[PDB]
Amino acid sequence: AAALARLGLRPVKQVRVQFCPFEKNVESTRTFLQTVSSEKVRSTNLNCSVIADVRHDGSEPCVDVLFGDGHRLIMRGAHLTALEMLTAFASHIRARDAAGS
Amino acid sequence: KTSLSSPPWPEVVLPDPVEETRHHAEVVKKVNEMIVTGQYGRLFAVVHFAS
Amino acid sequence: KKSGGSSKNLGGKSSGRR
Amino acid sequence: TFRAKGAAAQHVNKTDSAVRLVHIPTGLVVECQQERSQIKNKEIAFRVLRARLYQQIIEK
Amino acid sequence: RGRIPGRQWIGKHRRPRFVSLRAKQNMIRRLEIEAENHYWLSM
Amino acid sequence: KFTRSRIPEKVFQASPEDHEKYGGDPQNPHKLHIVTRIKSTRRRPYWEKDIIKMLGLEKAHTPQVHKNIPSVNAKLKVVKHLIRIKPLKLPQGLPAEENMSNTCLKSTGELVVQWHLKPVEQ
Amino acid sequence: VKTLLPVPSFEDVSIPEKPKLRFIERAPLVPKVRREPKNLSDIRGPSTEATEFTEGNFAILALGGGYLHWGHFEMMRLTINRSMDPKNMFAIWRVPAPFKPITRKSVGHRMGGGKGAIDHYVTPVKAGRLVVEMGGRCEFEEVQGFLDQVAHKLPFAAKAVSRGTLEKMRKDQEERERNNQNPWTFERIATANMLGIRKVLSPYDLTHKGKYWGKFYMPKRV
Amino acid sequence: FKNKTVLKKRCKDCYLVKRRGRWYVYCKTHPRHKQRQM
Amino acid sequence: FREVVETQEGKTTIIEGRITATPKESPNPPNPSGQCPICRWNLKHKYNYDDVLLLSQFIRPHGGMLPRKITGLCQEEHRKIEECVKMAHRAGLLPNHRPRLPEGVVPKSKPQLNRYLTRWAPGSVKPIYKKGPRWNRVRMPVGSPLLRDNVCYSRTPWKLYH
Amino acid sequence: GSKAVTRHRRVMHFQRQKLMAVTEYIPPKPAIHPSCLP
RNA sequence: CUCGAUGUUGGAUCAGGACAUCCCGAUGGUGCAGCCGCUAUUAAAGGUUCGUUUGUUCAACGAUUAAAGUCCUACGUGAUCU
RNA sequence: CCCAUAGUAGGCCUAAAAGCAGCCACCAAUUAAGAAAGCGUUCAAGCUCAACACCCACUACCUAAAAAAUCCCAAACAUAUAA
Ligand SMILES: [K+]
Ligand SMILES: [K+]
Ligand SMILES: [K+]
Ligand SMILES: [K+]
Ligand SMILES: [K+]
Ligand SMILES: [K+]
Ligand SMILES: [Mg+2]
Ligand SMILES: [Mg+2]
Ligand SMILES: [Mg+2]
Ligand SMILES: [Mg+2]
Ligand SMILES: [Mg+2]
Ligand SMILES: [Mg+2]
Ligand SMILES: [Mg+2]
Ligand SMILES: [Mg+2]
Ligand SMILES: [Mg+2]
Ligand SMILES: [Mg+2]
Ligand SMILES: [Mg+2]
Ligand SMILES: [Mg+2]
Ligand SMILES: [Mg+2]
Ligand SMILES: [Mg+2]
Ligand SMILES: [Mg+2]
Ligand SMILES: [Mg+2]
Ligand SMILES: [Mg+2]
Ligand SMILES: [Mg+2]
Ligand SMILES: [Mg+2]
Ligand SMILES: [Mg+2]
Ligand SMILES: [Mg+2]
Ligand SMILES: [Mg+2]
Ligand SMILES: [Mg+2]
Ligand SMILES: [Mg+2]
Ligand SMILES: [Mg+2]
Ligand SMILES: [Mg+2]
Ligand SMILES: [Zn+2]
Repeated sequence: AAALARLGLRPVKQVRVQFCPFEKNVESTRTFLQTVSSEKVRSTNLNCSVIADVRHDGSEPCVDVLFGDGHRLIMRGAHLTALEMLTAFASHIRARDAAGS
Repeated sequence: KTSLSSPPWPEVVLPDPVEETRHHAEVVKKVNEMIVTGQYGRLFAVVHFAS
Repeated sequence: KKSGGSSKNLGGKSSGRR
Repeated sequence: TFRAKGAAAQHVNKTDSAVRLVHIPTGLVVECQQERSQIKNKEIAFRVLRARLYQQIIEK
Repeated sequence: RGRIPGRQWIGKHRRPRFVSLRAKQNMIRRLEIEAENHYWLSM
Repeated sequence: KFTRSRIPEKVFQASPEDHEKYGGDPQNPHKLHIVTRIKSTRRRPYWEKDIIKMLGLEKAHTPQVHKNIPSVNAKLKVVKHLIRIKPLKLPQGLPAEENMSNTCLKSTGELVVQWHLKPVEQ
Repeated sequence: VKTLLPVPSFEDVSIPEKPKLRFIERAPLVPKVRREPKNLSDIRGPSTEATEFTEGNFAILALGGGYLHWGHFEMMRLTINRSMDPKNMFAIWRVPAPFKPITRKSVGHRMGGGKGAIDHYVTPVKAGRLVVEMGGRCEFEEVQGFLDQVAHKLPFAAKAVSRGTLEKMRKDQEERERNNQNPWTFERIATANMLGIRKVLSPYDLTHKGKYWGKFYMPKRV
Repeated sequence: FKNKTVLKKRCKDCYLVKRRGRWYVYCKTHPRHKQRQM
Repeated sequence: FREVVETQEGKTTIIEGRITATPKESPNPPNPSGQCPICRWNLKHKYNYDDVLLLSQFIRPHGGMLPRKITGLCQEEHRKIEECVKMAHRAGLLPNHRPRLPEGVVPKSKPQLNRYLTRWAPGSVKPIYKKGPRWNRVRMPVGSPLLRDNVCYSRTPWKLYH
Repeated sequence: GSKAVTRHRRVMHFQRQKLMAVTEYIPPKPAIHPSCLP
């Protein structure tokens, strides 16, 4: 949370978190949701919408990130850790911000 | 198998004493037959004299 | 070279009485 | 510490007996070379320096 | 450049001397001999 | 000051573990000693030099036999660091008049009354 | 759920009216006129006095011999008083005021001409003697912060100890001697005059047993 | 940098790192905290 | 093991993780009661820096060391293997575990100095200009002190300082 | 020479120095390290 | 150690070396804006003034200089000189 | 690593003392957080620690350097059964 708050969510338009809470491979996705849903992270950009979708379809968890430039970032947490997804999410922010400005 | 798993020196297997005792008798008899037939030339000896 | 002091203890040179 | 002045044979030519004391805040310079020993000179040089600076503080 | 002040093996400052492996073994060997002498003087 | 050393009597009290190590029998103490000097008397105090002369240990590595009595042991305790003490063994008993000239003292401390200089037939 | 543990209560511990260390003078009330010999044996060997706690629970343990002059006492008094809490801590002196006269000749004087005049006084301290003892409504961690600071400023090796740490230190040493696998020990060889070793040893080595060398104490010797 | 025999971190941002065979103290927040092992 | 693949299709970045084949321990260890892999196979005090077959099982593909928690090694053997891996890298015994290089970067030519039992990094050791007296000689360390307890088949113990 | 008690660590006699080395403490060594047993 | 002799200040001449660096080089920190400084790491290749008084080493003073370094060399060197 | 609301700026003293100049108390809301352990503010703000939650960070709690003046100074070696 602290590391992600420093970078901010300026180039991020919408963050969608999809996971099935009754499955055994959604712990990493839920941990990612907790970091993003933090007050410090959300306070960086009030125009960025964080949406948590809870489904019972048995599908693997997925995280969809939409930037202002229109590019989409999709990280599938079925076999990824929370730290890895955060680092990939942070790297895209540091790159999409430079392209826009 | 590593570098220190086994001693560097190769393993040595001594001959069977039961078999080697028969082998020693053959060698002694062979040398003894040479003395009987005189199959030797000049002889050198090491003697202990005067300390 | 500085001039030093002197010992103020005198006597005490008696030999042993055996 | 520096070599003294005077008709004193070989001892001065090698021994830095004279002592010069400079008080940095006031700039007073005190030199003493009466005694052969530097420590003896240093103590008296201090004593003259103390006396001279005693007047200076009175003047101060 | 490394010199011992004064003589080497005498004085306040001396050249350090270190006990080798065989020096210890020789002392232990003589200690064992004297230990057996203690036993034979006990009877 | 460097003076003579008083050895506590506890040093010369053999424990049961010591008997097993050296093989001695406390109930049957050895009658005689085999004293051999293995250390020089030089760089030792004069009273140690004198006792070595009294025990006939002037020449090193020369075995000497002494009686196992408290008075002799008292001298040995002074110079115990200069000597090797071993018990004298008599596998065939004391030498007799017939075999006086055929005796030899082996390195094991045994005095053999017969010395043929021949290999054993066994 | 984090597991909590009970804490000790100090409500039964009383605090004296003068928790701070008392002032220590350079010289006794009556100056001494009979000059004393050097007597280096007063700082040689283990200490036979002030080796146990009296009132406090924490103290500074002396790990070697040395002399304490008035400069050291001021260092101990100022640091301890400043770094202590008088309401919950108290400190006492386990060493006497400087009493042993020390003579210094005039600078530049050649050898001879008697003995020099008395210059200052020192307190001889042997190894294993408590110097300053503290206690009260506090833990060892609270006082260990500055006691170790004072300990490293002493002329001899020192370390802050408590009633538990000192007992552990002594019991650990006894365990080391018990399970020592070395068949040869300094005590056995020296007392029995093995190898004639007493020709190079000291008569004090019969009781020091190799643990003490001059004014130095070696805790690793068994 | 200041040569030191005992290295101590003067704040939370200091970190110990062993470089060129000796230990160093680096602090981006307070550069004066930088120390070098002597 | 597990791998991470990043694909960009239609200006959209997709990050996925997949499980690859995972090697398993050889069956029936000689010492099942051992608490760490080294002593379960009776390999304690019986390996050196050049036993790369053992060392390669505890390193990353780029030569980095693996965590002690993941490998399950004890603290003592983890440090022994870590130092042995460093000496193996400096000795050139692991040519397939070179550090990762970014695209467009080609290392320049450097002098080739054959070395082994290299305790310290070559770029951080100062020359011994003054050897010193025989009683205070400055020695050149060889090997690592952590390998002092290795089984020595010679009467002379390992000389860790030359 | 120096006195019995000195400010510095006085150099021991070689005979005494060999005695100190021989009589060092040797901790017991277990046949199997405790960390290798359950 | 040397008295059946190992010749003393300072200067002249020629300098050898150490770095605990005065100047020039490369760096860290600063109560480093810049210009000047302070402090620390590294560096001994090169350089380190001319004069009045004093036998002087020093010191004071004049005019300069990027700087007018600290020490060792039988207080470097008198079968080279004064 | 993560995280921090509130009776209340406790009373007294004090121009002002608000957890953090002194003195007294040190109770209590919330599942969870000291009438405050370290910084800071003229006083307040502000940054941490001790809380909860998450979770097997499943830590060592034994230590410390260097400089001289002709030119470093045996050469070398971690591996074959202790003599
Ligand atoms: K000497
Ligand atoms: K000290
Ligand atoms: K002469
Ligand atoms: K120069
Ligand atoms: K003139
Ligand atoms: K206040
Ligand atoms: Mg008398
Ligand atoms: Mg008389
Ligand atoms: Mg009479
Ligand atoms: Mg005259
Ligand atoms: Mg005259
Ligand atoms: Mg000499
Ligand atoms: Mg190492
Ligand atoms: Mg004496
Ligand atoms: Mg002549
Ligand atoms: Mg000249
Ligand atoms: Mg020159
Ligand atoms: Mg330098
Ligand atoms: Mg240098
Ligand atoms: Mg230049
Ligand atoms: Mg700068
Ligand atoms: Mg000269
Ligand atoms: Mg000449
Ligand atoms: Mg001249
Ligand atoms: Mg409150
Ligand atoms: Mg208040
Ligand atoms: Mg305040
Ligand atoms: Mg309070
Ligand atoms: Mg606040
Ligand atoms: Mg906390
Ligand atoms: Mg050479
Ligand atoms: Mg040779
Ligand atoms: Zn810092």
